[PDB]
Amino acid sequence: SRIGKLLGFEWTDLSSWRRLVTLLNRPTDPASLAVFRFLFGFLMVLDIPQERGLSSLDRKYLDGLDVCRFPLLDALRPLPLDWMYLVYTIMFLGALGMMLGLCYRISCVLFLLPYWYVFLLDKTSWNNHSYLYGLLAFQLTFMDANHYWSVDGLLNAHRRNAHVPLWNYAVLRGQIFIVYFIAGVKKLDADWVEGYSMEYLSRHWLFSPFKLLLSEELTSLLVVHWGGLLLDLSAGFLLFFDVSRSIGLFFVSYFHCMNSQLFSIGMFSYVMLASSPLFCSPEWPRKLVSYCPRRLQQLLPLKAAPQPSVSCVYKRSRGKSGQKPGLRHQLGAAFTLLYLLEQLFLPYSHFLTQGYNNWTNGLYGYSWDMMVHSRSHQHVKITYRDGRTGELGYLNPGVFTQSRRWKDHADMLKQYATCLSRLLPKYNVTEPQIYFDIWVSINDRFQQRIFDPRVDIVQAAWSPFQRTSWVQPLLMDLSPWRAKLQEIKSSLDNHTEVVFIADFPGLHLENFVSEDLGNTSIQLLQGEVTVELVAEQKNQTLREGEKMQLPAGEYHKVYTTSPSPSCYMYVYVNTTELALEQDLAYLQELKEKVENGPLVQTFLRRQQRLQEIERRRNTPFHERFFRFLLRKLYVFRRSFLMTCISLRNLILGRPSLEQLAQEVTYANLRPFE
Amino acid sequence: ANFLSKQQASQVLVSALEEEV
Ligand SMILES: CCCCCCCC/C=C/CCCCCCCC(=O)OC[C@H](COP(=O)(O)OCCN)OC(=O)CCCCCCC/C=C/CCCCCCCC
Ligand SMILES: CCCCCCCC/C=C/CCCCCCCC(=O)OC[C@H](COP(=O)(O)OCCN)OC(=O)CCCCCCC/C=C/CCCCCCCC
Ligand SMILES: CCCCCCCC/C=C/CCCCCCCC(=O)OC[C@H](COP(=O)(O)OCCN)OC(=O)CCCCCCC/C=C/CCCCCCCC
Ligand SMILES: CC(C)CCC[C@@H](C)[C@H]1CC[C@H]2[C@@H]3CC=C4C[C@@H](OC(=O)CCC(=O)O)CC[C@]4(C)[C@H]3CC[C@]12C
Ligand SMILES: C/C(=C\C[C@@]12O[C@]1(C)C(=O)c1ccccc1C2=O)CCC[C@H](C)CCC[C@H](C)CCCC(C)C
Ligand SMILES: *[C@@H]1O[C@H](CO)[C@@H](O[C@@H]2O[C@H](CO)[C@@H](O)[C@H](O)[C@H]2NC(C)=O)[C@H](O)[C@H]1NC(C)=O
Ligand SMILES: *[C@@H]1O[C@H](CO)[C@@H](O[C@@H]2O[C@H](CO)[C@@H](O)[C@H](O)[C@H]2NC(C)=O)[C@H](O)[C@H]1NC(C)=O
Ligand SMILES: CC(C)CCC[C@@H](C)[C@H]1CC[C@H]2[C@@H]3CC=C4C[C@@H](O)CC[C@]4(C)[C@H]3CC[C@]12C
Ligand SMILES: *[C@@H]1O[C@H](CO)[C@@H](O)[C@H](O)[C@H]1NC(C)=O
Repeated sequence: SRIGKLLGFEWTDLSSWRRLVTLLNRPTDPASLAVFRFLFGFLMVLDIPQERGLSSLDRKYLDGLDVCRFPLLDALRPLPLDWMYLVYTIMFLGALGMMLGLCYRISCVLFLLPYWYVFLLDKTSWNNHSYLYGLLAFQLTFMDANHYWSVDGLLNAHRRNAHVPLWNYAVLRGQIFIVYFIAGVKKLDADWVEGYSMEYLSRHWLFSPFKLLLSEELTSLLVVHWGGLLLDLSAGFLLFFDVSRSIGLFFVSYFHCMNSQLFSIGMFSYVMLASSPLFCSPEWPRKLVSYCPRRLQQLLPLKAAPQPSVSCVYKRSRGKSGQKPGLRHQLGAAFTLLYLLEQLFLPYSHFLTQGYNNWTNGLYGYSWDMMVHSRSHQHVKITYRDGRTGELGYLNPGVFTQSRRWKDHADMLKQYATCLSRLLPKYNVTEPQIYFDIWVSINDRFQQRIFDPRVDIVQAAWSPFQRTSWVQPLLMDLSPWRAKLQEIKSSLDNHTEVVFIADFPGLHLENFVSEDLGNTSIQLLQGEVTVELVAEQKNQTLREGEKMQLPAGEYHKVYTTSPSPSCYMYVYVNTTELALEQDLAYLQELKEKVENGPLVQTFLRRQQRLQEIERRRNTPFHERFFRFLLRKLYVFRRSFLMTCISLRNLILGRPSLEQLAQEVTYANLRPFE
Repeated sequence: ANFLSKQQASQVLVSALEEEV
């Protein structure tokens, strides 16, 4: 029975529905499930005031404000501020009850409902760890994790040290193997394999030991990219099998400890570091008290054997033939199978929802593609035309918004355009027509337009199941230019800057060179373009190789005439900046020489900033720890006081504006500074 | 405080990941 030892079951158990139902309801020890439940509840309680935004609710949902919001459905609307505070209080109470084990099911539902309401409220706050938290809560709702180490067993002698069915562990293990597998099968994209996604991450001081035997570019290519891909692909297989459990445990622990320091992703690292002992035997907490001293073995509950439970089906050779499974067992097995199948299918569902497919497939948040695509934005321009007088005006990019993610998605752009159309008449404007002009470069590519600048987005057509028509395709046959682009960028001085631009045929770019931008020029790399000077009306044609100098403080237009896309570049110098720095350096040198035998203020304040940085470097870590603890305490206290204020207002009523001002001023006292 | 002019709007010559909060 080698396969029976490797997998824990036999092939004959899967030959019938009855046998599978019996196998999936096998009795199991509940200790690991209890430990994971406690840790997850504690982490959620710590996370609610920080990342979910309980300490910024007054700023975000201030009553009577002109804000554009981006919900998944426009039928979903937020409530007043006090009801937001009530919803967050209910979610916090549910998380606390889930952690303690007191009223497990009610607390699970109380955490689950408002969390998903808040999640669906805004599309601009979706990431992968929030989705994972929602999924874990949904799974834990249907399990019985209060059968060990819980308050629910103290006031009920029927759920204390009882068996649990096997699928309770199978569902969680299957989930943690989809995170790591579907995350390294998405890192088999040419930009991750070639080493373009995270090129500057190897400069961290945590990678210094690797530099003793590898070069910097080799460290970036091998350790960061290929090592990460291999770990993601093989972690689940390493953890599942007991022959290689220790090595896999050490590797994933080191990986998550590194990721907790490199990035700022909330509690993702700590959550996935507590979900890896759910692959070890379900009795590890029971065995871990046998190594602690026997002096401390008396205050903990006596380690007895688990007591029978009605949740799991019992099949014994001598202990009767067995009972026919009821509805509970069949429902559990069906839930396990269907949930795992749907979780496998969902990340590859992008061929159905074609309306959410931009340059990158789908909405961000549920596909397990972390740190693969990076974006850089060069210029954003919003222009509206009055529908009555025909006047042309320009709006400040991102006026009534609280995020910046609307620049990459067509649905968010449509929502923003509709919000602006509804809000503009309040500022003495008739019905507007709004056009957008956004330049984006993805993974160190040429900058190009992502949306058509000739299309009025207010009257455009968008559907969830239809491919958008006004989205410009990514110029994929220009990536092999990146080596030459990097060489050109490196072969520069300490004062010049370079911008790379690729333009579609039939469109033109209008630019206004600032006064301080003396000595600016345009050089053509491919195709053919014509440059027109607005002041002195004349066209000039360019060929591959030549360059032309442009004046300062004047409008110039670049027209693309080649049948194929053409690319050029900009070289400009800040004459005022270099003159200021050179005169500052000359004056500082002269003053230093004189002493030893507002520009000065700027130099002195920069020196003061450098001195503060070096003093913080020299000082030990305990002051930093004290400051970090003080900031966390301040945020917790502020959230608690505002929640109490809003709860009092809801229960009794608004006392007076003066008292409200006094309590609000009290709530931001900064306890110790 | 939400309107620009042609001069400031047309100035072109002046990386991030969506997982970090
Ligand atoms: C339904 C709750 C799902 C919770 C989401 C968590 C992660 C799952 C990821 C989902 C990816 C996107 C979902 C796509 C379908 C749901 C959206 C939808 O139907 O309505 C959109 C669209 C209008 O949306 P606005 O917000 O105006 O668009 C923005 C620009 N104005 O609505 C309509 O067109 C009207 C309704 C038509 C479609 C209704 C549904 C028809 C059947 C599709 C099933 C929906 C999917 C449910 C998912 C279940 C499993 C994940
Ligand atoms: C060598 C041949 C197989 C090659 C690879 C084997 C598996 C690869 C790595 C898997 C890592 C975890 C992903 C799946 C987790 C859920 C299954 C699981 O945990 O099994 C263990 C558990 C017994 O293990 P313990 O008693 O802890 O023994 C300790 C092991 N030394 O066995 C079971 O869960 C029995 C249930 C059988 C599988 C059902 C669960 C998954 C169902 C898949 C749903 C998708 C539908 C299509 C599949 C068709 C199935 C009819
Ligand atoms: C019981 C009634 C009174 C309760 C409290 C009394 C007064 C104490 C007030 C506490 C206020 C401040 C403490 C809370 C902060 C907890 C640490 C925390 O959240 O850190 C955040 C940090 C992420 O920070 P970023 O800003 O991303 O940092 C960037 C790094 N690249 O995340 C972490 O450190 C995760 C670590 C998880 C917690 C660590 C666990 C170690 C301590 C265990 C606590 C033991 C007791 C708990 C309560 C005991 C009750 C009997
Ligand atoms: C009276 C005014 C000045 C308020 C200032 C007090 C704050 C410092 C309080 C208000 C909210 C308190 C928090 C409210 C809830 C919790 C949950 C609690 O979680 C548990 O594990 C406790 C449950 C248990 O183990 O029984 C830990 C303490 C903590 C962070 C408290 C720490 C102290 C806080 C931040
Ligand atoms: C993948 C990577 C970044 C992306 C991402 O990690 C993130 C941010 C994450 O949140 C996550 C969560 C769960 C599963 C997968 C993911 C990830 O995708 C960068 C790798 C660099 C790593 C921090 C070091 C790897 C070193 C080698 C493993 C060599 C072995 C170590 C030596 C002692 C021999
Ligand atoms: C305008 O800027 C360009 C770009 O820096 C200058 O061209 C450089 O001139 C120096 C000579 O001092 C050469 O060593 C560099 O190789 C040139 N750069 C390139 C890319 O060819 C140019 O001199 C500047 N002109 C003025 C008047 O300041
Ligand atoms: C400069 O060349 C262009 C041809 O590329 C002339 O025609 C303009 O072309 C653009 C791009 O196709 C159109 O958007 C304009 O409507 C065309 N006409 C004008 C008046 O701009 C352009 O006329 C030439 N400039 C001058 C001053 O002759
Ligand atoms: C009061 C209201 C707004 C609370 C919202 C409750 C509904 C809309 C929530 C509760 C449980 C949620 C489900 C929980 C888990 C999953 C699995 C995931 O792979 C897709 C989304 C899906 C299917 C969720 C859809 C939204 C859902 C059905
Ligand atoms: C650099 O140029 C910009 C115009 O693009 C200008 O606003 C800025 O003041 C210049 N730098 C300095 C130090 O003057």
